[PDB]
Amino acid sequence: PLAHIFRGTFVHSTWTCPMEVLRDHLLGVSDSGKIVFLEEASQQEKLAKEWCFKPCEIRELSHHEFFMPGLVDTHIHASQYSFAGSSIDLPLLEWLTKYTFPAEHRFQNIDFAEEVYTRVVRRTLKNGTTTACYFATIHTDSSLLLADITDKFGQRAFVGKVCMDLNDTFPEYKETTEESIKETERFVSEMLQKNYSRVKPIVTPGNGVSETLMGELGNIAKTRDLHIQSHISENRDEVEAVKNLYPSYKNYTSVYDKNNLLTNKTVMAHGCYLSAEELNVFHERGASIAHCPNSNLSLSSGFLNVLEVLKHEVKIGLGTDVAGGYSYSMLDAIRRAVMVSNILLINKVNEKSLTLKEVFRLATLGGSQALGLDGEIGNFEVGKEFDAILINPKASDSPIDLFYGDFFGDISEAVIQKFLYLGDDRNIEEVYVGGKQVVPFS
Amino acid sequence: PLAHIFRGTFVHSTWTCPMEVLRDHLLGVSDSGKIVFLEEASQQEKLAKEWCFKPCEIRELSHHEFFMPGLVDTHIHASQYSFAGSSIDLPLLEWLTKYTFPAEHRFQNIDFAEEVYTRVVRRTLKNGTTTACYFATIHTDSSLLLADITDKFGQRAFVGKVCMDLNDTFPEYKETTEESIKETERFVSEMLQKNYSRVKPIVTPGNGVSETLMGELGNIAKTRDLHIQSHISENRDEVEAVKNLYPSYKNYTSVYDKNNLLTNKTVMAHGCYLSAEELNVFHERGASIAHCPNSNLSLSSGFLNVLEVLKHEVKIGLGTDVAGGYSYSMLDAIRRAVMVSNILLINKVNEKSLTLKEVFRLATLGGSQALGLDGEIGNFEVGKEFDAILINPKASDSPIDLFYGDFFGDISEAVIQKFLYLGDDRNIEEVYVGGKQVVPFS
Ligand SMILES: [Zn+2]
Ligand SMILES: [Zn+2]
Repeated sequence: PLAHIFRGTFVHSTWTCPMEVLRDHLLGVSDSGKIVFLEEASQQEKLAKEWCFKPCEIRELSHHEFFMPGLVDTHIHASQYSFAGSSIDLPLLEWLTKYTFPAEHRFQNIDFAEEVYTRVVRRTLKNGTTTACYFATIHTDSSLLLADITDKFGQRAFVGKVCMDLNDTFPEYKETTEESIKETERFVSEMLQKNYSRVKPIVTPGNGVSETLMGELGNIAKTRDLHIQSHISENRDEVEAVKNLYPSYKNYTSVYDKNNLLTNKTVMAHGCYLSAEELNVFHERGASIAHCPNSNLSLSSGFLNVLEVLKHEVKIGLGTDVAGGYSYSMLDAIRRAVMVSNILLINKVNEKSLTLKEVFRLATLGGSQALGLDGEIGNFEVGKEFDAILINPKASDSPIDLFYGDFFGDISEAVIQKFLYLGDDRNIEEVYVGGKQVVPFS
Repeated sequence: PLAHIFRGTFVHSTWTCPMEVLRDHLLGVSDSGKIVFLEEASQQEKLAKEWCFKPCEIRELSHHEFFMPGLVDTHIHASQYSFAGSSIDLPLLEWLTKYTFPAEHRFQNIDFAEEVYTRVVRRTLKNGTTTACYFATIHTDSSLLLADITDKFGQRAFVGKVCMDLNDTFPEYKETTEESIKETERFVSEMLQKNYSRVKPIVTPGNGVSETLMGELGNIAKTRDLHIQSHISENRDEVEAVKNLYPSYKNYTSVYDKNNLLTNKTVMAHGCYLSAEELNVFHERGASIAHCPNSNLSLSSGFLNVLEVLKHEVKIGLGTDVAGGYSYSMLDAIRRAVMVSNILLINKVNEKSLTLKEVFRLATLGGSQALGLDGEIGNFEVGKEFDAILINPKASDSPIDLFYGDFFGDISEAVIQKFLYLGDDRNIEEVYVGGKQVVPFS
């Protein structure tokens, strides 16, 4: 017995088609949350037989509505949500000392953690982020709370307790090398002990990690076969800082790679100043990049050249990087990635820029690949889990104005782009993770 | 007999202070719609005597609300709103051929015009744009319809019938030189004849303007003492195309200057490729620039160096440039202007970037000056018109989540920025133009 059968239009990406619009198709969802069939509505009779459903069980979408896959945020600091949107007109250092560290440090209080984490999980779900790869804080128990919160709301997630044994600017926010190693093993073990269906722990070296701790986190990830998340070559100062602290290493990428932290389950945020040779290394190891356009521009870090990454066959997703990037919305990330690629065209760095459709793919299929999840989610193939968002361009109080020509013909050039460019949570009517409807909230 | 007395927080700009926050102040508005007084709420007793009102005529704003000035869009094509947000992933000339020109051409149909024009005026108003400087089409009667629509809704505006006697790229959309002059004289005349309180005609040379039409449009502006608006130095190809079509002249700027189209009532959009010598002329003439950041990026045009424009003491505001820029929101224009300044910092063109507060000044007081309306609007100086927007960060379904700390102390570094970076029409509770409440709509 299928949990759902939907009739209408479906918009997703494949590896040979940035955006595929499937009009008047039927889509079935098994009791276990999987995509069971997807075919033109003409095949209704044959399917009603093959799958033993009656026509009255079909939910007919409005011709104005369309489904698309859940958005995949490959990099976001859940613990930075409370001041996201505040002044960034401040040297990075002061930003860290005034906002970031005091905020994250406050997560020793379980009630502050509960407040913020509940809020950021709700907020990102209602904006269509079905999968989120979160940075939390150095606090094991609070980070465990985040995981518990994402599972309660039904969001797919990686949750990473942060690790740092270096912090000159805010000495109170950090661990001893030994405390960090121990608390990471505890965090991972207590996560796993929970038997969560769609939340997993991830090894998360923070900004300020000694070489001994680096090697030890490497070891943890290796012996437990864990995902890894970190920041890499975000800005010129951070690049110089790592050359000084690790002078024996040829580059930032080598610091991670030689310490067991650059693996085929590794995602690395930013990458603005990676070299071509470093991208080759990423390819070989099967490590991914999380493109964080808003943050890179908002904090004047630099420009990730997404075309070069693509040329090098490096896995790549989009991220939000709350709060470095001020917006919690992957729609904003799509818009900003498009613009960053435009910037490199104007500057004659590249010969072309990325299409909205290409960035739509990165925000969904691309992100899921970067997280090693493209076998389960990312587009509407058969067997994958139903992670999807129902878009109504014409919803109550829509920020979109629609005119004759928006709803017929090549809609992939009209209403669909009007949503990506101008839509917001008002257009996101329903959200599904693993076939279960998670928005509207219960 | 005062029209409104408001008690609460006021946020605006002055020429000495990018953002001034006036907490728990009192503001009076006359029946003529002028700001009669603005003072600390302790002065309530004196002011009530001074201005003969009882204290129950005072409206107390919520503690989570503040007024700021209306936003001033110094450049927008109302006639392009119907396709705003559709594909821009094609060469510029194809975009013009496929989208821009067919859409404007359609404005021969007065119902289509009414439809589109009604929608954009309503949309911009509900997003806090209290003053808009519109491009319409070459059609005189339809442009007059726009003016009448702004007047109906209460939006302060300039309306420009477009003038082009040249169009190789889309020949169905153009005028004869002679027709363009006569129909411009008629547009100006028929609009003035309306006796509009708040809308004025603006001489609008389009892209596709002969030298003969150029000098004649100048004459019309000079003898009629009219405002002028055009595009200048938007992209590298346009700069070059101008070298060819006008080999006589030194540059893009002289072309206009020598034809009486560079005056102390002139606004010029984009200016991405204006030299320093050209900015000096702008200064001497008192000509303004409309910075259109979303457009410059969306169309991969270039970057306006706003820091250099200001150094040359050229008047400058922000524009949305629908549909070149896909967003109708001046909030988006603020966000994009900040990011363009960051790009120049990142590339080391500039040693610093603009602050949100500086860009907020541009969006209001700066834009009002570019339009020559800074004596009547733009901030909360006594005697100005009450063009204002009531902001509620905690509105129903608010895109912003607030946390303890957001609404006290230096809020100019907190909620105010959160609204500016993350807010939308849901937070804009009421809009006032000339002291008249124009939003919510009757
Ligand atoms: Zn980050
Ligand atoms: Zn324009």
